[PDB]
Parts: sequence; C-alpha cells; structure tokens
Amino acid sequence: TTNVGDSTLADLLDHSGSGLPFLVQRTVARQITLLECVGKGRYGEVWRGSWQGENVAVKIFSSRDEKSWFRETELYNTVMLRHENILGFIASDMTSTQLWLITHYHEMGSLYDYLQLTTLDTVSCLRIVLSIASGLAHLHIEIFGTQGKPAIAHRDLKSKNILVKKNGQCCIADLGLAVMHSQSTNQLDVGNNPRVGTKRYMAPEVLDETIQVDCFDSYKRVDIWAFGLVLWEVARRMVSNGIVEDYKPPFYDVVPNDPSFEDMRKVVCVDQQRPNIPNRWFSDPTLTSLAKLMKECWYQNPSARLTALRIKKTLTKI
Amino acid sequence: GPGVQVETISPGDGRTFPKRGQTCVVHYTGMLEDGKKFDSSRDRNKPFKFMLGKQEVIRGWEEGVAQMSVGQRAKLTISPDYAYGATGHPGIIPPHATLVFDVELLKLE
Ligand SMILES: Nc1ncc(C2=CCC([C@@]34C[C@@H]3CN(C3CCOCC3)C4)=CC2)cc1C(=O)N[C@]12CC[C@](O)(CC1)CC2
Repeated sequence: TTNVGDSTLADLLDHSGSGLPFLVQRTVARQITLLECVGKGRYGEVWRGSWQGENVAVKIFSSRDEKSWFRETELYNTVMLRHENILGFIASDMTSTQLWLITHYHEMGSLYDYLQLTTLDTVSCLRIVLSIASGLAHLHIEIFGTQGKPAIAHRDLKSKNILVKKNGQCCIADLGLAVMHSQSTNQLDVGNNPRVGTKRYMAPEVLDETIQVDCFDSYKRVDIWAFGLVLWEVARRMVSNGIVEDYKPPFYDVVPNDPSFEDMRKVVCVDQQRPNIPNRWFSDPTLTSLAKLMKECWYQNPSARLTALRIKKTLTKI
Repeated sequence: GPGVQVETISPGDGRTFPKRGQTCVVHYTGMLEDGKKFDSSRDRNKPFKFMLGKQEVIRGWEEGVAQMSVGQRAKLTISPDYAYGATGHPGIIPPHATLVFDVELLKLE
C-alpha cells in the first residue's frame, strides 16, 4: 500500500500558515477514513480518523456553529501557530454542507473527562497547570518578525477545551472565538462569530457586559479569569495527605447544570462569589501556592489580574 | 470547457491524456488574480499527486488537467464556482476568487 514518494503528515507539515500546504489540505481531508466518534458538543462532533495509517482528529461542525469553523480555519491559516501546548492544526475542508477541521489526535481525551477518571500527584498536577499556562502565554504574547505571530486571546478557555497529551502535558484547543491584535497597526481583529463563551466560565465583566470590547487587553483578562477556574478544577484532584476532592465544575454548589447568564451573573457579579478553597489545601505547599495563584486570577477589577506569563513563571518555581 | 481556461506554456506529448482512476503527478504554482502566490509545490521541491475522478482537487483542476497531455505545462485560469466559491478558504482564498495555476503534468501513475 506504500508507494515511493509517499510522505507522512510530519513531512507534509514541514514547510504559509499552521497546517498543510493549501491544496494539500483538501486532498488529505478527502482521503481520511473516519473511525470512531470520540466527542460531541455545541460545536458538532469529533472523530478519530486515519490517513495513511496515522491517527488524526476530525471535527465536523454543526450547522449552528459554521462561523466558528470559519474563524478557527482563518486563524490557523493566517498565523503560524506551532507550539507543544496548542492543539496542532493539519487541515480545513468544506465538502449537505460539511465543514471539517482536522487536527492532531490526543488519545487521552479532554482534561474535563481525564479529571473524572483519575486523581493526580504533585508531578502530574504541576505538569498539567504549567503546560496550560505555557500555551496561554504563547497565545497572548506577540512575536515580531517573519517567524512571528500577532497576540491572540482565546475567549472560551475551559477544561473541555484542553486536551491531555500522551506525555501528561496539555494543549489548548478551539480557536473559533479567538481575537487577534498586532502592536504595529494597533489593529484588533475580533471577527464576525455571534458565539459567546461558556457561561460557567464567563468573567464578571462579560456577565455584566461592562467589558471594553475594543480593547485587546480586556480579552486577555477574561482568559486569565477562566484559567483560574481551570486551576481550581485541577487542584481539587491532586491528593495531599490521603485526601482528595471529587471532580466538580466551578460553581457546582450554587448554579444548576447548564446555568443561564442570569444564574452566573447573580453568583459572580451580584454576590461576588468565587470557588471555595478546601481547608486541606493549606496543609500542602503546592496547593497553598496554587490557591494563591487562583485568587490572583479572580479579582473583580480585570486590571488587577496577573498575566499568563506571570502565572507560567510562578508555576516554574514550584 | 466551462469554468477553466487552459493557456499552454510548453507542449506535452499530445497523446497521453489523463484517464479516470489514473494518478496525476504535477508541479504547480497557485496565485490570486492580482498575482499573489498562495501555494507552490515547486517551492517545496515536492510534486503533488491526485487521482482523477476522485474529487480530491477543485473541479477546475479535474477538468483542466484532463485536457493536458504528459509533459505539458499550462496556465489554468479557474472561475470561483469551479474552485472555492462563495466561501473561499478562510485565511487563504477570499470569497468569489478566480484562481490562476501554472501547472505541469509530470507523469501518470
Ligand atoms: N484533537 C482531539 N483528539 C482526541 C480527542 C479524543 C477525545 C476523547 C477520547 C476518548 C473517549 C475515548 C476513550 N478515551 C479514554 C480511554 C481510557 O484512557 C483514558 C481515555 C478517551 C479520545 C480522543 C478529542 C480531540 C478534540 O479535538 N476534542 C475537542 C473537544 C472540544 C473542542 O471544542 C476542542 C477539542 C472540539 C473537539
């Protein structure tokens, strides 16, 4: 079945955007064999597929989320986004209308599901949170030059959008709501997607609609708030002194499943509630440090929140 | 044929034309109407392969390359309905774009 001249995906990606060369995207997409549905959500569905004996993830968008396919394809094709903690893009294709986004396949699945299948030790907990911070700082920071990238904010960071890699590090996925900014022109590219962030993870300024929509920095602070919530979800699963918390989403005790904007606004804005820090975390040095970081992501004033780079540096010292 | 104009740069053998099920091995350079290059197998030094009739490439390519003989180099001007249409390809090809490809049919496999 192998022919002389055949290339693997690694060779085709070694070369202009984040994925395969433009025409090669359609050819490879139309040669994939779909194998198993590994996820479903608002976005549509995600499948394990194979191309020439290699696994890939195929995201098939719902008719309701076509603007996220457009935005995510636009971002990965216009910016060279290649980083160990950012989900690697391979191809996008249009083939009823079907919209496909093909990326690297991470057999361990999402962090949200992973936290429900196992507990963590200091090693696995710190590897997870440091890798998320590294990917988030890489998105947020602008790199100048032809090997550069504009600054990018995610706008929908959450445990379901983070994938666990075989090595235990994570990568950040779903750039369908991302915003871009470049210091050279002060141009803010917000896009045309009417989609909004996941309600449970929305920052107070998004829920009360006081966020300054024409300010790139505001979108970075929204990501930092959501990062703090993800930190809290992960830290709960790290065992310390024979004790561990069950997996719970943020605000599990005060809002229902599928909370409304008003359920969230009352908890976060009106009552200024934040996730509770379990007493046992103060007996463990790693969790004591993470509780300090989390709280610095959760100030009501977005300006007081720390940067992704300051989080990454703090985590590197633990 | 509709949707694609074929302007020959250098001739092929004039007898070996691609058939359905054959693999076309080509070198290409793709540009927008304003000459902006968006993709080139020549820059990668790696020929591109596709099976004729499998719809692995845009319609303009299937029908334009089918009119070429082995060894031929030609400039294909493809109308948007025979390429990426109203959507284009986000971040690369804008909506309703006419695409120009300099294509060389290297061999058939
Ligand atoms: N790129 C990807 N790669 C792989 C997946 C998988 C997801 C889930 C699974 C498992 C169900 C099958 C069994 N298994 C267990 C087996 C025992 O051991 C522990 C794990 C986990 C396997 C693979 C998803 C994406 C992706 O893109 N996911 C999304 C989720 C949400 C979003 O918005 C952004 C990223 C769209 C798609």
